[PDB]
Amino acid sequence: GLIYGNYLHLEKVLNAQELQSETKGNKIHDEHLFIITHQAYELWFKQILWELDSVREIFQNGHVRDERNMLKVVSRMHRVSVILKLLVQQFSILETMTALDFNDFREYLSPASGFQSLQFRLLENKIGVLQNMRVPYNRRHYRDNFKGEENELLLKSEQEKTLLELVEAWLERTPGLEPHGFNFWGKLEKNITRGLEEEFIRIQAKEESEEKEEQVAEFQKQKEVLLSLFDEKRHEHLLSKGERRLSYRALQGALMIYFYREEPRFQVPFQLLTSLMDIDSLMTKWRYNHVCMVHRMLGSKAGTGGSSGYHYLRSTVSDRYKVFVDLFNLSTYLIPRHWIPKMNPTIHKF
Amino acid sequence: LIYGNYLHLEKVLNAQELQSETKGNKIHDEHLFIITHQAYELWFKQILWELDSVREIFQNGHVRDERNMLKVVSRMHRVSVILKLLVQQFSILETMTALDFNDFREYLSPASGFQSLQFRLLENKIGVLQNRDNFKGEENELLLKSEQEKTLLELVEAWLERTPGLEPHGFNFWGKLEKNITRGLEEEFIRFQKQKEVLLSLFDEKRHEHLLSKGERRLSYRALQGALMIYFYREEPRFQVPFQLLTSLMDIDSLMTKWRYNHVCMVHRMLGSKAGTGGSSGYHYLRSTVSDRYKVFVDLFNLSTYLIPRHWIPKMNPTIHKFLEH
Amino acid sequence: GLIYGNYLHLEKVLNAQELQSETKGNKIHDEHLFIITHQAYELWFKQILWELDSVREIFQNGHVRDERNMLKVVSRMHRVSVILKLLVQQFSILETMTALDFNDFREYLSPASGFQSLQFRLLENKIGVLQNMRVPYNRRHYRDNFKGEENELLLKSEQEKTLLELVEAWLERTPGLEPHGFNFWGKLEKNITRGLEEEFIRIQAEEKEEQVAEFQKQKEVLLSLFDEKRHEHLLSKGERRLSYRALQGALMIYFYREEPRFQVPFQLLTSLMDIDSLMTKWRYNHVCMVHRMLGSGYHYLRSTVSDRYKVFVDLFNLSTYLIPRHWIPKMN
Amino acid sequence: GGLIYGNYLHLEKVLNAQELQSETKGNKIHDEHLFIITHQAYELWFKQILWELDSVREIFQNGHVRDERNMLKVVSRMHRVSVILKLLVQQFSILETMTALDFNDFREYLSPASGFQSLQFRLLENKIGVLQNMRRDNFKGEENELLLKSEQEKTLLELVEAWLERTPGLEPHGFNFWGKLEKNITRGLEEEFIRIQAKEESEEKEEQVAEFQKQKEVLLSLFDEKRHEHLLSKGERRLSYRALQGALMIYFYREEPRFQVPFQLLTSLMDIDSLMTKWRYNHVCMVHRMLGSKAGTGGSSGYHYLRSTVSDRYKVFVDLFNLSTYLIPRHWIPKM
Ligand code: HEM
Ligand code: HEM
Ligand code: HEM
Ligand code: HEM
Ligand SMILES: N[C@@H](CC(=O)c1ccccc1NC=O)C(=O)O
Ligand SMILES: N[C@@H](CC(=O)c1ccccc1NC=O)C(=O)O
Ligand SMILES: N[C@@H](Cc1c[nH]c2ccccc12)C(=O)O
Ligand SMILES: N[C@@H](Cc1c[nH]c2ccccc12)C(=O)O
Ligand SMILES: N[C@@H](Cc1c[nH]c2ccccc12)C(=O)O
Ligand SMILES: N[C@@H](Cc1c[nH]c2ccccc12)C(=O)O
Ligand SMILES: N[C@@H](Cc1c[nH]c2ccccc12)C(=O)O
Ligand SMILES: N[C@@H](Cc1c[nH]c2ccccc12)C(=O)O
Repeated sequence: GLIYGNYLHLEKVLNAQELQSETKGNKIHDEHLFIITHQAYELWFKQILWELDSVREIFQNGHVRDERNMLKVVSRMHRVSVILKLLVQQFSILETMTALDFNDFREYLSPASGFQSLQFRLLENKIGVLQNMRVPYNRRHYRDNFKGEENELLLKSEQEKTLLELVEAWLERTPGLEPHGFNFWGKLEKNITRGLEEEFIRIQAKEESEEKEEQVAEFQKQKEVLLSLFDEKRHEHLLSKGERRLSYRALQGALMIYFYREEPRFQVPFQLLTSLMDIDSLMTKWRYNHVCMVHRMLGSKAGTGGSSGYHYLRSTVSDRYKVFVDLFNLSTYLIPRHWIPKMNPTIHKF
Repeated sequence: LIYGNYLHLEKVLNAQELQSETKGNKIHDEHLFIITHQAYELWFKQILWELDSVREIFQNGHVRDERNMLKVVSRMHRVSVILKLLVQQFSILETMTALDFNDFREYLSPASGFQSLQFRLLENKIGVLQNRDNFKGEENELLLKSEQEKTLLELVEAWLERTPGLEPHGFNFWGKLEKNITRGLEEEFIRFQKQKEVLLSLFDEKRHEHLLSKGERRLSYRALQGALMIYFYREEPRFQVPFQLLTSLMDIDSLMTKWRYNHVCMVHRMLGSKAGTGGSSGYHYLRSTVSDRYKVFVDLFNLSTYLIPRHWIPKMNPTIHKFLEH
Repeated sequence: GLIYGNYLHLEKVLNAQELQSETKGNKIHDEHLFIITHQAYELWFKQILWELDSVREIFQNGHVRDERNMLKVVSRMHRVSVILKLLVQQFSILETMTALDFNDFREYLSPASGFQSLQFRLLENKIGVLQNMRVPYNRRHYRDNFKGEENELLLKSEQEKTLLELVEAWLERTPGLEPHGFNFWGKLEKNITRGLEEEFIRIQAEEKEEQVAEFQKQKEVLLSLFDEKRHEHLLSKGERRLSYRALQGALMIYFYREEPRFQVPFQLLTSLMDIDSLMTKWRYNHVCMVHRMLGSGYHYLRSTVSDRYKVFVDLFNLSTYLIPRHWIPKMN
Repeated sequence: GGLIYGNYLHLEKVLNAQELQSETKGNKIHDEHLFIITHQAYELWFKQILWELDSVREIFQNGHVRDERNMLKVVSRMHRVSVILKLLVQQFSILETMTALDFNDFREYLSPASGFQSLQFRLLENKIGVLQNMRRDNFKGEENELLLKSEQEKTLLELVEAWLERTPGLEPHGFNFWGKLEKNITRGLEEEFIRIQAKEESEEKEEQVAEFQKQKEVLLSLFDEKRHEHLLSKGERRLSYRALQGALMIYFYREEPRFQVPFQLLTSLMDIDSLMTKWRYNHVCMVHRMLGSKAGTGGSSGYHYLRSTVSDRYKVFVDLFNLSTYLIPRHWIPKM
């Protein structure tokens, strides 16, 4: 029958290690580590892509409408974050390479670099990084590197529906947003307004003091910020500046899911939202762990790929790269439990 | 002798007071929040204990007897193993949702991490330079002392200045290097001006001194030479464990920073753009602590800038080769 | 106004470090590491017990009947396993202590040992480690050397309903089992009998002779599932823990995990197995460290790393009865 | 005409190596992809470990280890190996996100392949120094050849052993470590006994007498070479008597500059034994959850077989662990 090595196509996987330093005369030992590490990173990128595309597809073909599929969705998104955790740890292996030893074979790498990784870009795009999110240096050089089939795939990963878009769509349909029905946004606006009013009255009742004038201008801030939730115009504007990415209505669904997460239909949807955030944090921690290491390897030296090196990479560690940055920023609009619109028997049984 | 007593659990496990409970309605997750901070502080105390012992080994002259290097490197390596665990330990508090956090957050004000003594002592003792309003009494004293007593950076500095091979009438490392790099650049020409400007700027002692004042550089010129010496000649028996040490010093900076960052990533989910109870902008202020401003041993990182081809490095004659044996 | 140090009762937490080597006249540096390491473990044991008891109570008081509470239940159990992961990794810190240095203060410890950790014992008990299944130490019972208040506390933790019993009871009410309802078990036996017969008929059509014994073993194993007396017997030998009906609920939740009412239940079951693996991995890392430090004792430890201490063995063993997807009784 | 990332790493090979048997045989099962990637990633890291380990064997085999400027390279690489194994132990957490139920949906397509047929895992076991008694029909052709070479060539065990046998300080007319250690331990015991002969008759004194006699037998058994030879023949010890002395010398005097890095080396070798068994163990915990008591595709009983690989039988460097049986109070260590 079938055999381990053949099953895993190790004729390919373990015959894929060519040390350029060797190829050009003086074999440097640690180059082998350098090569295996990147390869393992790339096997796992492939796997993440496999999970990610499968989940995207579940949204794109409508299967997500059937809630029996949510366990699968969340399991696979959570798997993506478990893999990234491993990927963030994996840097510790390459760190057993001194900059001194790296330097003995680095010259045989130029002009290649990780910038040319097709899979990393597919992953960035499929999650939903937009070109106008990318660092100046990055949004005019990332795609200018690939051709033929590879260019085709990069193109498709920007042209096809991203995780962000697909989640946005499904978030807009979140039960309870319907004005006819539960009218979440209206109640919420009502309760926050009533809530802030009571608060102001409590503060005014206070014995005129140093601490009081503090509470007032502090209250005025919280009122300014909370009420601005309901300013759809401010949202379009923030959208246009790219400080925000989700539609206004999707954002309402997300917050619906936050406040009412313990309702049975919202439990797994809430886990999904948590996973999306986790994936963003891990993606950024990857970038950040990447930066720390490149610093020790290159110092101030420019990259083999022609970027500034340590300084360019440090600018990718930034919320401009957080695809689901909104999901984090909903914590700005957290209110006291009591203000959350109460839930009646019939929308509970729903 | 009994486990509980030995460990003084009568104290350790009776130190958990949920404010939410003290003010009427106990919120479950406050307990997690308390336990996590306590574990962190226990580990801060342990790091302080390793760190002070290493500082003392430099300051009392024992680091001069090289048989103590195994002790030094191990203890420094231990600090980094603890920090590594401390970085991972945020994963526990991340099982608290922002919502649930938001249920007891009100009872915390105005306490915050800003008032953690040990974290401050740790930063000063390593050597973060100031260029405290939260502390007073015996705590304000300790803090002053930790700013005033010699830091890990100063002690390591002194020691690095005494590195074998730097003396000009001896192996004269620094003079040869300048000769070799210069021939090397010239040779390459006949076979650039950017790295040439960059390489040669290493030999500008006064440029160095300038950046020292602005603190964009941190080690003395001499200490910098010693570090470079240990990097290049790291396989020489006397340089092996010292080189491990330099590596650890850099390990500790990355871990410190990874800590600040993991902290930031979690505070971002907890607060969004809410101000911190301690009065910082929150997310944004902590974001600014993730910069080489706080990287005490930047120089060791930045020495990677000046790496050269092996051939250029001043070959070591048997005089000094033998000098560098145990 | 509230201050960090006071809030955290740091006046206690950070004043709880007495090096016995120092108290006896020669401070040995690494005893500090030894003391801090244990205090952190115990701090996390207290947290685990805190989560663990709130969850037992959610079960014991009936709240778990309201399925809105499952997210909270599963989050806390998952959180227990996240702490346990850190605790497993935490041995790496103590592994920076050499056996030679450990040897310089070991004498000052005696007769204290980990055997005396009140919290480690409460944890074992509250999850559901059975006493009559405990490997005896020094020909005696784990509770013997505890006394007074602590002894009572352990008694209570032995007698009070454990996680295992609480989950068991909830598993017995799993929707689907009822004979006059979806009749899960009845249908399962029928579908397994049909599957096997179809399987047998195909094999008729040396490498053939393998499948025959291979089938015969599987036939015997699968059909043994519907033998309740064999179950009851293995129960009493402590080789199974869950009642027969509870088992049915667990297999119900495995097979139909994607059904929305079963999604978070399935996560919980997975968490319970997680907690079992993490406890065992904790005991193993312990063992591996002792070996290097010290060279019963190390023997008793190595003997705890076994399915004797695996409170939810039944959940692992269900994997034995996995069947092809299309044998699973369909849902109307 | 320009080195490119994908060419350099030959991803034309690495990322075209994923063929789901379930897909090949008519119904694709999503999670098989994970099973495959997980295994390929382990094998890339096995290859990397082989690479490090062979280079270190060669520094011993060709004598470069005699020149102590190379010890930093030796320890760094051995340490690198345990860093890789730490990651490989952690990597199970990824496969653990596959439920047994989903695994069950494609398991049938794997028979009769198994990890028993992992060439590299066996090469690894062998080059470290796992003995064939302390335990390959699954192999053929060139692979079977490599396997045999890995059995006959010097293992890291034998190479480390020879080097231990040359540890400075052992020589009888020199520092005479062994003779001094035996003399000092004998005096130390005699004295401590006298101290016990002083104590007033009690149940306590009797417990110290009984304790003493137990220590005394263990410590003095160290200077019994014939006992060591017997145990060696049973395979309960692996190192020669002299290598044993050399390791103890390095333990006791580890802070002496010439012994600092060697000490680090001995620690790494123990690390690597520890991590291998942790690997074997996390593998066991996972396989349990997938199979229960079902027999493996490779033909073993599965969960139950793998459990028996988790034992100091497979610890190549047991002697290094067990030397801590013979720790003595610092006063007794012969001075310099
Ligand atoms: C010695 C180790 C490493 C060095 C010196 C290094 C250096 C760099 C540099 C300088 C860049 C910026 C582009 C350039 O100027 O070349 C870069 C980008 C990149 N590298 Fe690395 N790297 C290392 C390890 C790795 C590893 C292990 C991976 C794993 C796949 C990786 C993947 C990437 C990716 C995906 C980018 C583009 C990231 C972005 O644009 O946001 N690198 N690297
Ligand atoms: C939900 C969890 C946490 C939140 C929301 C949080 C939030 C914050 C914020 C906003 C600050 C800036 C000071 C302020 O404005 O109050 C801060 C500082 C700080 N926090 Fe936390 N924190 C959390 C957990 C922790 C933990 C577990 C520790 C462990 C000891 C910690 C230690 C510190 C330290 C040492 C500082 C001073 C940081 C510096 O000066 O660089 N925090 N934290
Ligand atoms: C140098 C490290 C350690 C050594 C040498 C050691 C040694 C031992 C030994 C020999 C026993 C068996 C009972 C006895 O002979 O007294 C034991 C039991 C135990 N130790 Fe450790 N231990 C170490 C670290 C730790 C740590 C860090 C913890 C964390 C709380 C711990 C907790 C325990 C527990 C809970 C038991 C009882 C285990 C059971 O009954 O299954 N130990 N230890
Ligand atoms: C669902 C996951 C897995 C299952 C069910 C499983 C099952 C088994 C079983 C039953 C055996 C014993 C031989 C047999 O009867 O087949 C075995 C051996 C082995 N497997 Fe796994 N395995 C899994 C994952 C892995 C992974 C990820 C690796 C990494 C390369 C691996 C590598 C090995 C190796 C090297 C052996 C030989 C071990 C020895 O004999 O000491 N397995 N496996
Ligand atoms: N600064 C935090 C408050 C906080 O997290 C905290 C409160 C009391 C004791 C420790 C805390 N954590 C500090 O980093 C906040 O404003 O959310
Ligand atoms: N049986 C142990 C006792 C011990 O290690 C110990 C003593 C005090 C506190 C914790 C300890 N370790 C427990 O596992 C020994 O003989 O080393
Ligand atoms: N599943 C349904 C309803 C829905 C949309 N978004 C949701 C979020 C949570 C719960 C249910 C939903 C749909 O896709 O249209
Ligand atoms: N960009 C790296 C070189 C590099 C890192 N990873 C790579 C992978 C393949 C080729 C080159 C690289 C540098 O400038 O030093
Ligand atoms: N240990 C000696 C010599 C020394 C100083 N700095 C060093 C750095 C590396 C090696 C040796 C040294 C001393 O402290 O004076
Ligand atoms: N919630 C109901 C039904 C129930 C029991 N066990 C379950 C397991 C999974 C799903 C639902 C249930 C109860 O507590 O009785
Ligand atoms: N390096 C020398 C001396 C030596 C042998 N074993 C050692 C152990 C520790 C220190 C030195 C040695 C050799 O290999 O022959
Ligand atoms: N041995 C496993 C199957 C398996 C695990 N890992 C593999 C790698 C390749 C082929 C088969 C396998 C079983 O009995 O279920």
